[PDB]
Amino acid sequence: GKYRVYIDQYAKQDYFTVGYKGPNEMDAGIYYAPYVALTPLRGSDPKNFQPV
Amino acid sequence: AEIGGDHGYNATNIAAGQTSGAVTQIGPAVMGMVRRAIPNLIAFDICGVQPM
Repeated sequence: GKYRVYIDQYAKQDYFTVGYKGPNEMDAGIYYAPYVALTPLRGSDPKNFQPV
Repeated sequence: AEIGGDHGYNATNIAAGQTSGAVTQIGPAVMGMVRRAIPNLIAFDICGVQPM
């Protein structure tokens, strides 16, 4: 009734980490602020012609 | 822009796979089969063909 447990796949030795969450997006400990998304960069080299 | 390569120029490598990069092949595509033909017969009208 209280905790949403998320399991870390790659745990090193052993631990459990309890955290808090709020109703807003400010109410947290860390912020992941997105910016410009994945960039489809392309090109080619005109001395071997193989793409990149 | 990636390493494929040649099946090492000897029939044993070209058998199934064993390339130089990482494209390891299934195997050469079969084409057909060739065999000797049946030699022809020199008549039999030059002798006797009397049955027994």
